[PDB]
Amino acid sequence: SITENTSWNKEFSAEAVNGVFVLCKSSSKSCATNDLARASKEYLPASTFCIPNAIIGLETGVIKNEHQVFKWDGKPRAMKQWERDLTLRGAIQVSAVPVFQQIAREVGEVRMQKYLKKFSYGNQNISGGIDKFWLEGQLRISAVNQVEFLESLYLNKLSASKENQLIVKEALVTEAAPEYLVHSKTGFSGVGTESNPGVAWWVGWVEKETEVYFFAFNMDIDNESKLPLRKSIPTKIMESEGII
Amino acid sequence: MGSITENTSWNKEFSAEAVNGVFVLCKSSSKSCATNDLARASKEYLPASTFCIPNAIIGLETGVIKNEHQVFKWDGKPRAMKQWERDLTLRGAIQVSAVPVFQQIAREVGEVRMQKYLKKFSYGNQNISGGIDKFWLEGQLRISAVNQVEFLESLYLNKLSASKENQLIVKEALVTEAAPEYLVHSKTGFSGVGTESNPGVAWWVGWVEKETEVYFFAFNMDIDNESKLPLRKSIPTKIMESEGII
Ligand SMILES: *C(=O)[C@@H](NC(=O)[C@H](N)c1ccccc1)[C@@H]1N[C@@H](C(=O)O)C(C)(C)S1
Ligand SMILES: *C(=O)[C@@H](NC(=O)[C@H](N)c1ccccc1)[C@@H]1N[C@@H](C(=O)O)C(C)(C)S1
Repeated sequence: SITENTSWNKEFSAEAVNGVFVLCKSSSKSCATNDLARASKEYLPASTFCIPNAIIGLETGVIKNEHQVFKWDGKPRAMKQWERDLTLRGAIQVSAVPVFQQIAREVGEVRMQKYLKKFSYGNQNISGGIDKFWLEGQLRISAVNQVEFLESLYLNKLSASKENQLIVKEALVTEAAPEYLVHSKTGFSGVGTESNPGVAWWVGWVEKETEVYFFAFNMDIDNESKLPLRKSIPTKIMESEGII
Repeated sequence: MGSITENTSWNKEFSAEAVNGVFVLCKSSSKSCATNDLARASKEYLPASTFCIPNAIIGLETGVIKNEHQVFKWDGKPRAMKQWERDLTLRGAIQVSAVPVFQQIAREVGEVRMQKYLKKFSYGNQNISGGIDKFWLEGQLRISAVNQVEFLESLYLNKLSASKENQLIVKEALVTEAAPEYLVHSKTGFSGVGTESNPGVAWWVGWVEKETEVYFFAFNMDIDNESKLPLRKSIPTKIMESEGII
């Protein structure tokens, strides 16, 4: 069940952004959103994919453990912040595509397909190349599906060891206050064009007091300068709901 | 750890605030440690609330605490601090130092088991006399800054005699600051103000994961006035900043 909250629209109008935000208290039974249609519309996950990719890496033993260091070979990578040795959290935090690309090759198509089917992860379409299907391929997932997936990870109810789920959850912490903890992950596919814009994501959950909130945001983006709105619009919405 | 080295330069921030105390900082890759004062680094003090860390691990491991999603329900009967009068998750109890919560956990663990696990953890003098529900607050239990960093390293590496899953549960509960380049896990403690002649102690212990390095730390200081309590974070923090760690 998803309900439309009219007042959340103000935040998108301000910035002239087309997107959606989905927010759920306690569980994904009752969610609220600014747009019913766009909530269940599926988009390329881009780097929000790090999350199932990491779980599957651990599960398959491609990632040996919590403390493994992904060594840089010294060959050029597409961003300078990727040009260094990285732990798992480091790689998640800076969206180190090359690291996740090598994890995906090692997992292979067959296991990758099996796990996204196990995880009900979006359209579960991994075609287009094993090291790029989440970046430019045909894989697609909605804000609503993201919240369900993160809810299952929160409850240790994904098909993976509780241990591997805990390791990933800790790698995902992005903000810690006495009153609450935020785990979240960004994604950005690219600019595309004006006639066909890329998509930008922010997804995660907030543990506050004894309560938990799951969120997922995306928006059309045709200019990298618009990128901060992927955090600032949903932060505004949560700040105004007293969640952060 | 494998080695320790005195660096008296760190006495700077202590003198500046008229404070007697110690900071112990170790680099996990090199296994080597530095401190402003070797002597005080080895001296043993009441853990106070830093003891929440083994207490929570022992609670999980004996099954007294069910899991991280366990809620510790407030009965409603007034408690010693307003922030304790609310339901609390494990993290919640750790974060505000909810004494009565850990007292109940200790009571259900019991003396025999508590004794056992402090032996496994090599936790300080392992002395739990004084009542199973206050030995860490007003009893005979003492631990040093050095012992504290060794115990943390073990927790970090999942080497304590407890399940990896239970160690992970507590490790997450301990996160107190997050940033893209580093994660801090830590826990404070404060025994009380004691006296000008017999001061109390305040602690800040923890670890920082930055790039591919991990730094373990333990701070303690004498305290005879609550006005000085924020020093237990501001001094170690200035030192880790000057070392480029946070
Ligand atoms: C995940 O979303 C990654 N994005 C991509 O791989 C895109 N192909 C890309 C877009 C822009 C620049 C480089 C690659 C990472 N996400 C971006 C972000 O979160 O801002 C990134 C720049 C860190 S790469
Ligand atoms: C852990 O350190 C706890 N401290 C105590 O229970 C002391 N016995 C105490 C000292 C002074 C006043 C009241 C109790 C908790 N941590 C303290 C703190 O961090 O300030 C506390 C006072 C919140 S209780």
